[PDB]
Amino acid sequence: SIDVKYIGVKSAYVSYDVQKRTIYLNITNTLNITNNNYYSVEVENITAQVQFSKTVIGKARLNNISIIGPLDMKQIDYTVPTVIAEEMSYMYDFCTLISIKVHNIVLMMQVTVTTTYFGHSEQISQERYQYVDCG
Amino acid sequence: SIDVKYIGVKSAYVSYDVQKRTIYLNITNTLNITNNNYYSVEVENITAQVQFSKTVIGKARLNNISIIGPLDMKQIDYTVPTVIAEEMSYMYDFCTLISIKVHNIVLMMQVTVTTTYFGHSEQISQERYQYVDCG
Amino acid sequence: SIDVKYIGVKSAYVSYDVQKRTIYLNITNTLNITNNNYYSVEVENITAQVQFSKTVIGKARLNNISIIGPLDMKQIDYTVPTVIAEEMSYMYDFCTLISIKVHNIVLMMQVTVTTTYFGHSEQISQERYQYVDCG
Ligand SMILES: *[C@@H]1O[C@H](CO)[C@@H](O)[C@H](O)[C@H]1NC(C)=O
Ligand SMILES: *[C@@H]1O[C@H](CO)[C@@H](O)[C@H](O)[C@H]1NC(C)=O
Ligand SMILES: *[C@@H]1O[C@H](CO)[C@@H](O)[C@H](O)[C@H]1NC(C)=O
Ligand SMILES: *[C@@H]1O[C@H](CO)[C@@H](O)[C@H](O)[C@H]1NC(C)=O
Ligand SMILES: *[C@@H]1O[C@H](CO)[C@@H](O)[C@H](O)[C@H]1NC(C)=O
Ligand SMILES: *[C@@H]1O[C@H](CO)[C@@H](O)[C@H](O)[C@H]1NC(C)=O
Ligand SMILES: *[C@@H]1O[C@H](CO)[C@@H](O)[C@H](O)[C@H]1NC(C)=O
Ligand SMILES: *[C@@H]1O[C@H](CO)[C@@H](O)[C@H](O)[C@H]1NC(C)=O
Ligand SMILES: *[C@@H]1O[C@H](CO)[C@@H](O)[C@H](O)[C@H]1NC(C)=O
Ligand SMILES: *[C@@H]1O[C@H](CO)[C@@H](O)[C@H](O)[C@H]1NC(C)=O
Ligand SMILES: *[C@@H]1O[C@H](CO)[C@@H](O)[C@H](O)[C@H]1NC(C)=O
Ligand SMILES: *[C@@H]1O[C@H](CO)[C@@H](O)[C@H](O)[C@H]1NC(C)=O
Repeated sequence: SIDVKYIGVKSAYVSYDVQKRTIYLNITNTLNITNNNYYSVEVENITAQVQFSKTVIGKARLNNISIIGPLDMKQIDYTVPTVIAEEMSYMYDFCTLISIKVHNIVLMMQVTVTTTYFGHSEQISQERYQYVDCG
Repeated sequence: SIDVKYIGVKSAYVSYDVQKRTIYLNITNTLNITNNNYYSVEVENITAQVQFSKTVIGKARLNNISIIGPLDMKQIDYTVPTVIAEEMSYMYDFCTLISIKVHNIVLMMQVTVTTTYFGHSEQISQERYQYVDCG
Repeated sequence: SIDVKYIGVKSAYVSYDVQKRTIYLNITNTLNITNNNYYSVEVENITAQVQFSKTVIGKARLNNISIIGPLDMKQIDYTVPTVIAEEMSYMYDFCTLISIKVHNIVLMMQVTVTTTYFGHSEQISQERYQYVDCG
């Protein structure tokens, strides 16, 4: 993961952020640039060789080699009564982003209950922009 | 994952963000650029060799080699009564993005209960823009 | 993870942030640049060789070699009654981002209950921008 970037307003290799009142003139700004990037990553050469009970040559009664489980998860239990029992909102809004009593959930799961798993996984997750940009 | 980017308003390799009042003139701005990018990633050369109980040559009674389970997940249980028992909203809005009592859920799952899985998975997830841009 | 960056407003290799009132002129600004980057990372050459009970040659009764479990997680239990029992909100807002009684949850899980797992995982997670930019 080479560039996990979080630039705030903006990114740029070569920028001229000139943004208030600036009489500027007769500039030469010669720019030779050689920005080579090389990426030679994640060269897996693996030989797992994953094996159960290779050679029971004779008479070996085997039993219960791999008991995974039993198991529960019960991950998300809000259990939120919220018995206000007198609501008088009287809610005057102006140009406000306003989230009320919302349940934003992003449950991303992968590679669950898999005996074996080679190679690789990847879970990216962007989040909301939500730009009012009011007057 | 080379560029997991989150640029805020904008990205640009070579930009001129000139955005207030700026008399500018007679500029040469020569730009030689060699931006080569090379990506040589994720070269898997794997030999899993995944095997159960290769050679029971003789008389081996085998039993219960791999008991996965039993199991439950029960992931999302809101259980949200919300018995207000007197609602007088009286809700005057102006140019407001307003989420009320919404349940945004994005449940992304993959590769579940798979004995074996080679290669790779990938779960991207963008989120909402929601740009009012009011007056 | 080479650049886990968190730039605040902005990033740039070669910038000219000129943003208040500045008479500037006759500048030469010659820039020879050789910004080569090389990335030769994560070259796995592994030979796991992961194996149970290779050779029971004779008569060995085996039993319960690997009992994982039983187990629970029960991760998220809000259990939030919030019985206000007299709500008089009277909530006048001006151009305010306002989150009220919201439950932002991002549950990212991966590679769960997997006997073996080669290669690599990756969980990025961006978060919300939420730029009002009011008057
Ligand atoms: C910009 O260049 C011209 C031509 O060489 C020169 O006459 C002028 O004086 C320069 N600008 C200023 C503000 O002097
Ligand atoms: C520009 O940069 C390249 C790469 O280093 C170089 O080969 C070339 O000679 C340079 N040219 C000038 C005019 O500086
Ligand atoms: C991968 O491993 C095998 C086994 O030793 C070897 O013969 C081969 O040259 C390796 N290749 C690379 C690119 O590492
Ligand atoms: C194997 O595991 C199961 C799972 O509970 C159990 O019921 C059984 O008795 C075990 N076998 C032996 C021989 O103990
Ligand atoms: C821009 O260039 C012209 C021609 O060389 C020059 O006469 C002028 O003075 C320059 N600009 C300014 C503001 O001086
Ligand atoms: C521009 O850059 C390339 C790459 O380095 C180089 O071969 C070429 O000579 C350069 N030309 C000039 C005019 O700088
Ligand atoms: C892949 O592995 C095999 C086994 O050793 C080897 O013969 C071959 O050269 C390897 N190839 C690469 C590109 O690594
Ligand atoms: C194998 O596992 C099952 C799962 O509960 C169990 O009922 C059974 O008794 C097990 N076998 C032995 C021989 O214990
Ligand atoms: C900028 O360059 C011109 C031409 O050489 C020169 O006459 C002028 O005086 C310079 N600017 C200022 C403010 O002197
Ligand atoms: C620019 O930099 C490159 C790389 O070091 C070099 O080969 C070239 O000669 C340089 N050119 C000048 C004009 O400085
Ligand atoms: C990987 O390991 C094998 C086993 O010793 C060896 O033959 C091979 O040269 C190695 N390759 C690399 C690129 O390390
Ligand atoms: C093997 O483990 C299971 C799991 O509880 C148990 O019931 C069983 O009695 C164990 N076997 C022996 C021989 O103890």
